[PDB]
Amino acid sequence: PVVIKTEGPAWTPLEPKLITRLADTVRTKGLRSPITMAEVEALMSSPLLPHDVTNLMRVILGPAPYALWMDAWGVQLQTVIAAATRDPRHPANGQGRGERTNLNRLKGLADGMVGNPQGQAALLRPGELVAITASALQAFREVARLA
Ligand SMILES: [Mg+2]
Repeated sequence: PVVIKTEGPAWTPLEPKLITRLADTVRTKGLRSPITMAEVEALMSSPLLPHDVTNLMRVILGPAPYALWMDAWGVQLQTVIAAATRDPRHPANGQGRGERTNLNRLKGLADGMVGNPQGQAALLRPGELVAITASALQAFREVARLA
């Protein structure tokens, strides 16, 4: 998640305990359990960075489900990109001419974001995190749907 500090946007990791806790919930209750779904939604109630979502899912999901989540997330992000491309006023876009979002940014792969949650927090816009988070969540639901 991101919190606005004095110097600006800063990265704050999701509590390790809640992540472990959810991993247990997923393992004990299953992906299609209202308990799991509720807990995942709760953990994803605060806008997350690419770094947050991928590591969250990698940990709470098995290798196969995680591979499925990654494909689902890619599809979801692409739908966001298609919408942000068609509508300049899309919230994922910045107000400025050179501020349209792209798939690299949403995946945290753009210049200065690669493997760096601090850089992602400093570079991604609030609207991009919203899309990244909603996309990750929908991808989770898809994985649970196909479970
Ligand atoms: Mg794949």
